Amino acid sequence: MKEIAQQMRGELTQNGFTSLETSEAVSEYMNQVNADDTTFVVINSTCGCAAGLARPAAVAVATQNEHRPTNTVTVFAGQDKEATATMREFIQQVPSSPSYALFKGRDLVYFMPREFIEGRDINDIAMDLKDAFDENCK
Amino acid sequence: MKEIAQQMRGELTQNGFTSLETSEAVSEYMNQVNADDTTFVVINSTCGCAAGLARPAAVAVATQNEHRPTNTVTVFAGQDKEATATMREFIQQVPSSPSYALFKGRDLVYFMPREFIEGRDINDIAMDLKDAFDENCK
Ligand SMILES: *SC[C@H](N)C(=O)N[C@H]1[C@@H](O[C@@H](CC(=O)O)C(=O)O)O[C@H](CO)[C@@H](O)[C@@H]1O
Ligand SMILES: *SC[C@H](N)C(=O)N[C@H]1[C@@H](O[C@@H](CC(=O)O)C(=O)O)O[C@H](CO)[C@@H](O)[C@@H]1O
Repeated sequence: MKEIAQQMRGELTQNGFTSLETSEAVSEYMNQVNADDTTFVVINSTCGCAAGLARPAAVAVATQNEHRPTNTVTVFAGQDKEATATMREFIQQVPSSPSYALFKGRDLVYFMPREFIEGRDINDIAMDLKDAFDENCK
Repeated sequence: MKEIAQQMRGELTQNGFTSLETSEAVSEYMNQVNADDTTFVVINSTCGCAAGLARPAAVAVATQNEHRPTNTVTVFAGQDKEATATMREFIQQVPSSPSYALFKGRDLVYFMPREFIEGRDINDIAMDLKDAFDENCK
């Protein structure tokens, strides 16, 4: 589980995502974003099939789309509990994992819960992310 | 699908795996391995939950175990059909994807079919790979 979680985290950090692993790191990051920037958050997970769908879609769209988020960050639900709880204070939605959140400044503009990922074709998940970035990112 | 497949391939090539994407590349690689070396093959896939389980387990064990394969390579079933068919000529097993193969020289010593991956905890998949490398790799 140790090496597995680091690989699942590495899938994101090897492709531009900043890993926020303490409550303090989340507060320091989210309370310092510029009001006009967009921040894409992947809430990672180790278990089930949904987690394996969420990582590739997020990496592919957030790094290749024309309209891309200013910032890409991740918290790891289950593994980094305090970081995940603090991020969820900014999101203010029903908690689930994996899940996606998109911010403009500190305001949530898009949220995808676990139930919209589970059992969904990876190409369709990527398409929703493309739509959300196109509507909200410069 | 284009960007998605490259991310799923990149998960392996960003962590030491050689991507073999033509029939010629597979023949040239497998027909040139040393008789005493071990070659771990990940047959990648874009679809279903099994594919998302197979990648992290393979990366974590093949790069972190004490006993590690000499060579790590991958063919992408569906995406690179000719490469996958040629690799399957060396494997000589029922075809499935995702699947794992381990060679000593050109002789198959371990095989894991899709049906042993689908619905399996990722930690248990990693454990079988650890056992197979421990038994067969220096
Ligand atoms: S996948 C099996 C897993 N133990 C689980 O039940 N996950 C659910 C759980 O996730 C939490 C982290 C964890 O892996 O335990 C979390 O998100 O904090 O709870 C959420 C919310 O109910 C579910 O979406 C997960 O499936
Ligand atoms: S996951 C849905 C997919 N279309 C599929 O049916 N995969 C099966 C298929 O895989 C081939 C590549 C592909 O994605 O089409 C392949 O491995 O060459 O066939 C194999 C063998 O029967 C199955 O193990 C896959 O689930």
